[PDB]
Amino acid sequence: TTVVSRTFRSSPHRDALQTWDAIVELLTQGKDGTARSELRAVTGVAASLIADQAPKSAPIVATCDGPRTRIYCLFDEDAIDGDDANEEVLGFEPLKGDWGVSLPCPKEQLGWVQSALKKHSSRIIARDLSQG
Amino acid sequence: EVMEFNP
Amino acid sequence: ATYSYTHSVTYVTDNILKSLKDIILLSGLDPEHFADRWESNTRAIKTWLGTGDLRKVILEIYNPATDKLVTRWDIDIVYGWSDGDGSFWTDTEQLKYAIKKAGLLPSQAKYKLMLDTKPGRPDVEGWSKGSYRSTDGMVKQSLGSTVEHSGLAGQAGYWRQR
Ligand SMILES: [Cl-]
Ligand SMILES: [Cl-]
Repeated sequence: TTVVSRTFRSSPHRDALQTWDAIVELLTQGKDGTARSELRAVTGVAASLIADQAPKSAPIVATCDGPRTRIYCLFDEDAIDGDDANEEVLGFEPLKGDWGVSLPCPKEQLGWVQSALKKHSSRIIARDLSQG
Repeated sequence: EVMEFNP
Repeated sequence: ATYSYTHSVTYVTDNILKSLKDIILLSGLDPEHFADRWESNTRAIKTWLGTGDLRKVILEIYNPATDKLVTRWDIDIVYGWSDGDGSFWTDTEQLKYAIKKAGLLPSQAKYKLMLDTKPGRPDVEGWSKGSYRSTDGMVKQSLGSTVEHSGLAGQAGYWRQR
């Protein structure tokens, strides 16, 4: 039931590719392993969504045997400012056990996004961001 | 000159 | 507030790629291949925008059964950046309306991104000299400026069959 949130500075402070790699590092705590590989495999899909600003108001949600992590992205003046950013490491293993990562996805891109994601992972999924 | 990506 | 040229570069890079994805999506194609190349495309575009060497970003949309262009989308770079501006925008509305105008595509139309650069550019891994598909019998159309951050801008156009 524990919920933790992080907020990463994205475009134009970081490009969408860089933004996702920073989120990968947060979720793997620098550990190289199968989870990092799955997350790296969907890089292009996740970066495309970040460029769409999909995580601005609907967050990337990681669930696990442990806390639920919400990850938002800041853009434009907020990203350069950094005032609302929280990029601190996580005190826990955010993908422990039966883990999943939900990417917010505009309704009209669900078709190709979910199909692209399913080629690399049954744990990294997409959800209609209109529902939150 | 044009550049393309080769995997 | 304060911004840097690298901020303008990053904005134009992400939104050129966002726009091209939109073109692919709204053209009825699968953006999966564009996602597979996002990392490579980002690093090349960001690098050559940063050095001022990027002239054009080009998306060829071709018929794989004949290998001829069906349509082509160009974004020409305009190097008018200023340190005292700060304004930015991306105008994808016009892109949407131009998609009917670019032409009917085959169901499995494939696409390929290419980058036109100045001769003295720095090398970027995996990118090497390539060749344009012929535009003979095609007509260029212009949409004006579709992305800008602080004077660094992208002018979008498309090529249709005549
Ligand atoms: Cl759209
Ligand atoms: Cl390609």
